[PDB]
Amino acid sequence: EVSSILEERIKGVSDEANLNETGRVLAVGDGIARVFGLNNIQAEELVEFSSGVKGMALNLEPGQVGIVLFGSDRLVKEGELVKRTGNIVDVPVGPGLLGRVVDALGNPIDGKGPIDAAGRSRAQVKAPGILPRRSVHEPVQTGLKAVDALVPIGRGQRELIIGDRQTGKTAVALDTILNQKRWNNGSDESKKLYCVYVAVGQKRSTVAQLVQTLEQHDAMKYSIIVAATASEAAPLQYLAPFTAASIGEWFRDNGKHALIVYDDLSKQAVAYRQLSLLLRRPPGREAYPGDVFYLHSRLLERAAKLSEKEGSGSLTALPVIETQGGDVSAYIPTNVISITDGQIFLEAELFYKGIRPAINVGLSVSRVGSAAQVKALKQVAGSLKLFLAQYREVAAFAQFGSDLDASTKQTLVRGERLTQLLKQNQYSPLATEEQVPLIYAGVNGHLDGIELSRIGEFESSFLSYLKSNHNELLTEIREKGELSKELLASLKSATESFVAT
Amino acid sequence: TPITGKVTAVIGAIVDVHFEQSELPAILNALEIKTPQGKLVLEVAQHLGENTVRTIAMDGTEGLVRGEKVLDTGGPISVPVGRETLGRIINVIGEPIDERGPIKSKLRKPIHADPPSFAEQSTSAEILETGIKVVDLLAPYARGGKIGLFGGAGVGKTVFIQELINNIAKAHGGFSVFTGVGERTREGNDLYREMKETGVINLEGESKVALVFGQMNEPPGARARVALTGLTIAEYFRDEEGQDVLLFIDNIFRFTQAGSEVSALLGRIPSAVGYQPTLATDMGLLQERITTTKKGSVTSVQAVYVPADDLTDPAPATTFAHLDATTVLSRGISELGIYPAVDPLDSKSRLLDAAVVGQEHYDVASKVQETLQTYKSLQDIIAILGMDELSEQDKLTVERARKIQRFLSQPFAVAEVFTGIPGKLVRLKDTVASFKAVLEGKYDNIPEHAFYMVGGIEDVVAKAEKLAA
Amino acid sequence: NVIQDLYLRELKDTKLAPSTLQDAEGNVKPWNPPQKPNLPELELQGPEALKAYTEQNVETAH
Amino acid sequence: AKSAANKLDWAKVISSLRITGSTATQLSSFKKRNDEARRQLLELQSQPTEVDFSHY
Amino acid sequence: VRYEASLRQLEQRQLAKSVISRVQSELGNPKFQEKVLQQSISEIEQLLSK
Repeated sequence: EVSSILEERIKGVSDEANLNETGRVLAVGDGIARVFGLNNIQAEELVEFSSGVKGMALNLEPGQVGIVLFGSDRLVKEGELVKRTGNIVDVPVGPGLLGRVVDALGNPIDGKGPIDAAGRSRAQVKAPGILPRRSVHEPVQTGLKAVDALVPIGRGQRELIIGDRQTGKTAVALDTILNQKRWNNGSDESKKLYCVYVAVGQKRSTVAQLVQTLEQHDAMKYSIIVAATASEAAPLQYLAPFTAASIGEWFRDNGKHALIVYDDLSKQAVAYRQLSLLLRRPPGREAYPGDVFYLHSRLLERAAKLSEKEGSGSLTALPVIETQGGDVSAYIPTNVISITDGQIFLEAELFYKGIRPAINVGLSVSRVGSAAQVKALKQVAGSLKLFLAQYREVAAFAQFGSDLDASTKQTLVRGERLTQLLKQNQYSPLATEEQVPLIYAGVNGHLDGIELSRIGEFESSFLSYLKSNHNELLTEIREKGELSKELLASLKSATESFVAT
Repeated sequence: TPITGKVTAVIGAIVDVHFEQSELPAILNALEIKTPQGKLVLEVAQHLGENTVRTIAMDGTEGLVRGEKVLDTGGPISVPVGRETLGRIINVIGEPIDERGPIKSKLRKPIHADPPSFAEQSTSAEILETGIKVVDLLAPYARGGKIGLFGGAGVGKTVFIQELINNIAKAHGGFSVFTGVGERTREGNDLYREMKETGVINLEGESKVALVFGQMNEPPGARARVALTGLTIAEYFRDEEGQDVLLFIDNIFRFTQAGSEVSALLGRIPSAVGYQPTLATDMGLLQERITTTKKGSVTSVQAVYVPADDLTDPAPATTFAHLDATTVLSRGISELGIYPAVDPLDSKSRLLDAAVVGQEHYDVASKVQETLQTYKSLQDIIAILGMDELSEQDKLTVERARKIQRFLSQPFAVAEVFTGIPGKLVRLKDTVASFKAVLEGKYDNIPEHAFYMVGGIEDVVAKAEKLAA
Repeated sequence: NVIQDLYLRELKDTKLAPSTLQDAEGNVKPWNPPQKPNLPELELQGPEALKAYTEQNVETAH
Repeated sequence: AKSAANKLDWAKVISSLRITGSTATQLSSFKKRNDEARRQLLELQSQPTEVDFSHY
Repeated sequence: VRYEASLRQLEQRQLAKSVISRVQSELGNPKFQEKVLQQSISEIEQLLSK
C-alpha cells in the first residue's frame, strides 16, 4: 500500500544529464544569494541550488546574478553550484485545486494529497485586450444589502475592499462567498463562481480558523485557498497572487466564471518591499519601488469579463488593502485606488457606532455597472441612495442638535430606520428575493414610521410573514428578477399587510 | 569544526572573521572566541566569500585584537531543557543568571527551530477568565490564545502583565514560560523574589514556571536570540513534555528594536522608520513557532512598548497580523486615573461574540461601545458648549457613559500596593450580570464616584453607602 | 545504480513498516445504536380531552 | 401544500376579526402553523436514510 | 477513515526513517568505494555520448 506507493516513487527516479550552466554562490546571507556565472540564465527562470533550494532569478548582473531564495539560508553554502531548472516559474492550473488549500508553489498544504490540475501555466500571463472583453451583465450579490445596492458588483470587475485592519476584514469577503453559495448550489455553471481566496501574510492558525469556517459552511468544495502564510518567503508572497491569477485564468479561459479575493495585498507590498531592497533596488515611495504600480496593474488587469468568444468566462477580482489609519494617500493605497473599478471603504468608527458591517458608504463607489445587480433591486434601491444622500446632509444638521426643520427631521427619522436595516451579523447573508421586500418596505417609507428599536424586531418578523403568506411573491421575484407593476402592487399590499400589524 | 579564523574586522558587534582555512561554515552556525572574558559566542550570518564571514556577536565586545583565532562550534546554540530547567532564570547560553548553579537538564536543544506547519496546527480557543471585568467583557481570553498589549513605556505594561500572571498563571497548573526581553534588572529581581515567595518557583522545590530574562543593557544580538532560546524552552515543554503551556513575552518591541539596530550594520538597507526589511520574516517566524498545535496550544501574551505610542509604526502594525486578541492600552486613559487603563474601543478578541460569549454578552458589550463612541462624539459639543446645552436624551447617555467609565476603574491586585487600593477581581459570570443592569440604568442613579475605583455592581452599591457616609 | 542500491536494500529490508490494529479502536468508533422512536404519543387521546373541551367550549369569540 | 392549510388559516384570521375572543384557538392555529413548519423544516432538513455505501 | 489515513501516514513516516537507516547502511559499505567506479564509468558513458 504505502510500500506500493514508495515502490512507484523509487521507480520514479533514475538518470540525468550534463549541466551546461553553473555558477558558484558567493554572497549568501540576507536570504538572497548572488551567484557568479550563469549567462544561459533566461530572466525570471527557476534555478535549482545544489543545496536543494530553488530560487528564481529576478536580477541579472554581469557580475553576480541575484537569485532570490525560496529556501533556507543555512542550506545554501557559498561556492555551491546552481543548475538552471530552465523553466520560468509555472504552477499547475486546473480544476483539481477546487477544495484545496495550496501554498504559493501549489503544493497542497491541507495535505489532501496531489492536485488534479489540467495544466501548468506561467504566472506572467498578460491581461486580455479591449477586443477580448465583453459588456458586463453578470450580477454578483454578496448577501449584504448595502454592497449590492450601493456598490453593485459585476464580474470581471475589480472592487477594492479598503478600511482598517481585521475589522472583520476577512469576514466581509467571506459573506460574499456565502451568498454566492446560492448561485454555487444553483446548477448554472457560469453563475457558479469558483472562489479563490488568497491569503498573504497570515498565520497558519488564522488560516486554519478560516478553512474551518469555510468547511463548516461547506463552501470549501468550490473554494480554492491559495496561501502564502506568514512563515512563507517574501519572493513566494510576491509570486502568490500571480500564480493564484493563473489558476483563475484557467476558469476564465474555459468560459467559467470565478472570483478572486486578494487578501491582503498590503502584505504582498511589504514582501516586494523587502525583496527589492535585498535585491538592493533603490527604495520607492514608502520603500516600495516605483514599478510596484506596474506589478500590481498587470496582476489586477487579468480580472476581465471576456468576450462571448472566450466563453464569457469572467474572473472577478476583489482586491483587499487593509489601510492602516485609513491612510489612502500611502503610495500603494493611492496606486490601487486608481487601478480598481470600485472602492469599498469601511470605517472603524462606524464599527464602534455599532454599524456592523461598518461601511463608509460616502467613499464606497462602484464606478461600473448596474447589470452588476438585479433589475428589480435596481428599481427598489433607486431612492435608497437618494434617501441616504439626503440623510447625510440631514445628519450634519442633526449634529450640534440644533432644532431641525420638520422636513429635515422627517429625513432623519426615515434615514435612521434604513441604517438599522442595513446592519447584518457576520456569517449570515441574505437571499436577494428576500432583500427586495425589505428595501421595498423601507424605500416605500412604510418603515419610516416604525420605531428604530423595533426595526430589528420588525425585520425578522417581516421575513417570517413573507415566508408564510407572500412566499408566492418571493418566488416571483426569484423567477422574474425585475419588479413588474403587478409585483410592485402585490408587494405594496403585502408590505402594508405586515407594516400595519 | 576547527575552522580557524582571524577576526579581520570588529566593526561594532558585527565582527567579521576571516576563516583562514577554506573549510566552509554555514549560516546560523555558532562560533566561540575564547578570551579572558571566557567564551564569546558569535553566530555566522553572512558568508561574504573568500571564507570571510560576517557574524553577529551575542556576548559583549571590547578588547578584541584583529587576527584573533576563531573556532567554529557550529549550528545553533544549545540551550538546556528538561523539567530541571523549571525554576531557573536562563541567559541565552543556558547559564543560570539567577545563579542556581549549572542548569540540570535532560536534552540540550538548538536555539533555532522550524515553525510548525499548516498540517501540524490544531487551533482551539477556550474561554479564560482573568478576573478583570474590562478584559473579560471586551476581550474574553482563551486557551492557546494570542493576546497582545500595546501599552506605554512600561508605565504599567509590566503592572498589567504582573496582575495577569498573578491571576491566570497561578490559576494555571500547567507550564508557563516568562521570557522578558530587554527589560530592566529591578523588574527581574522583583519578579524572581515574588515568584520564589509565591511558590510558583519553589526554590528547593519544583516550579511550574520557568523564566528567561534578558536585560536591556545586554547587546542587541543577545536579545534577538533570547527570544529564540525561550521558544526552544517552550517547544520542549509543548512537544517533548507535552504539558499545557502558557508564555508571556515583554518587551517584544525590544525584539523588533534589536533587529533594526543590527540590520543596518549587517549591511541591509533599513526599511521605513529605520526598521529592518526583514522585520516581517522575523515577527512571522516567531509567531509561527509559537503556534497552536495538537502537541500543545500555546497561550501567548505579547507586550509592545509602542514607540512614542505610534501603532501605525510598522512594528506594531506587523504585530497585529499575528494576534487573535489585542488590548491596546492608552497612556492617556491611565492619566484619567482609570486602572485598568486599556483603551476600550481598541480592544478586540476573536472570542468576543454573540455565541462565543453569548448574545447577551455581545449585546451588553455592543451597547457599552456604542455609548462610549457617542460620548467620544459628543466630546466636541460638550467642550465647545456644555452638557446643559446637550439634549436630555444625550445627557442621560453621557451620564451613563461617565458611570460606565468609572465602573471600569477597578483596583489592581499585584499593584494593590502600587496603586495603594486593594485589588478588585470580578468573575466573568458576575461581569455579564453587572453590566446588563447598569445598561438598563438600574444602578444609574447612584454616585459616579461610587462606580469609580471599585469592582462589581455590589461593590459599587457598598461604596455608595460609604460615600453616603 | 544508487537507485537500484536503495531500491533493493530498502524494499527487501522493510517494504511496509509494522501496523497495530488495536490502536485504531481508540481513534475510531462503531455505529451508535438506534433510539427506537416507536409509535408516537396519541394526540387528544381519551374522552378526558373531549369532556374537557366540550365543557371548556362555551367561550364565544365576541 | 402547506400553503392550502395556511391560506385557509389566515382567511380564518380575518374572519376571526368578526368573532375575536377565542384566545387559545388562535394560539392553537399559530401552533398548527408552527408545528407544520417544524415538520416541514424536519422533512426539508432530512438527510439520506443511509451512508454512501457505494463510494464512501 | 480518519484513523485509516493516519495509519497510512504513520506507516509512511516509520518506513521513511527505515529508509534513512538503509541510506546510512549504503554509505558505510565499500559500495561507497565501488559506486565511485560506477559513477566514473557512467560519466565516461555519458560524456562520450556528449
